[PDB]
Amino acid sequence: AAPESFDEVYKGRRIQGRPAGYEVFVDGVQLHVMRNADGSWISVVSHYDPVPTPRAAARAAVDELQGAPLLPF
Amino acid sequence: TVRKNQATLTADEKRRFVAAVLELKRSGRYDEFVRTHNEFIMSDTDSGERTGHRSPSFLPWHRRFLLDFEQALQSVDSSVTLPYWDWSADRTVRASLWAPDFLGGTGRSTDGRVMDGPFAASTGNWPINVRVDSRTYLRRSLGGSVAELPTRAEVESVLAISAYDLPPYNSASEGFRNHLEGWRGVNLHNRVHVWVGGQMATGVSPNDPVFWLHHAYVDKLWAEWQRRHPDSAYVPTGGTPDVVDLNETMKPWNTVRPADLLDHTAYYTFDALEHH
Ligand SMILES: [O-][O-]
Ligand SMILES: [Cu+2]
Ligand SMILES: [Cu+2]
Ligand SMILES: [Cu+2]
Ligand SMILES: [Cu+2]
Repeated sequence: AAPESFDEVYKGRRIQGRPAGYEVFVDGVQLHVMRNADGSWISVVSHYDPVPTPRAAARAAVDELQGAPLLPF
Repeated sequence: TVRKNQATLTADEKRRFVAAVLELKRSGRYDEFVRTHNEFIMSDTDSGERTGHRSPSFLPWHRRFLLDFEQALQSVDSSVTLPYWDWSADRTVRASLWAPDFLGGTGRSTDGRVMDGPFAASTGNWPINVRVDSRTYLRRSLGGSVAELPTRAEVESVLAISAYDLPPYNSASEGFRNHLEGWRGVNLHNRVHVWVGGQMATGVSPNDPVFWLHHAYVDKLWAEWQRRHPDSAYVPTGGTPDVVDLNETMKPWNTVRPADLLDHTAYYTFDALEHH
């Protein structure tokens, strides 16, 4: 079963996730994410650094972006 | 045709490498390497087709990708070869690698922007065009997101693993390839990307010229592993869904197989490579 959906404001920016296998958005812009066999997640802006959940990947992306808009992939 | 430790380059070799990389960028060729790599990063998955990463072909795929890049450099200046970065030895920000005459240093704290070296945004010579993070300047945070590069003792532990790879041939595997890649164990290759930070931590990691020097040393570790384990070879060897078997061809080239890339000496040698 896929992770639960989420929606929160993290460091001033809206992050959302939902089962689709799973989609994440930063301020309404889709962020490419991927699930590893062991259940961890990465995103295209943190793609060598597994984190435990898609919300953690969205948060890691906000950290990475330092305020910058995400470009569509 | 000799790949040298970056720390040993002469001033003239550094100048010619930088100029050749900047000309590939100016002509638009460099960015298409960045784009190819990101496409494979985003498509290689543990339960589906996987070629460039998280799979046995991670090593021959990057060997051929680096050969493509080196050949492009040699079309600009035939004397240039890819150097390699031994991050187990040159492990601090004061390594000459990060000097203004080579790759430039770490990014400033406000926005990660690299402020010196030939690839600093201020030079006008290194626009970041293929991107996901919308910013257009090279960024790094050396040692920011993880605080140590692998040590030699860690590298040696990985080199001692005898099996090249094991089912399920993905990020969950035991074996040499996945411990070198870093998804399991003490973590060599993925940790180095995390350590550099900035674009090197993303699917558009070839935006940083250190990408090539990192992968040339990963590639050297594959060659060292072979010398330690003459009785071990690439697996799988036939009939494996979603994974490139030994004699199967690899995208995007379609005309080369892992079998064609196991012996690096067909293409280059190293300044030094231990014999078994
Ligand atoms: O893997 O870069
Ligand atoms: Cu790669
Ligand atoms: Cu991905
Ligand atoms: Cu890499
Ligand atoms: Cu022997």
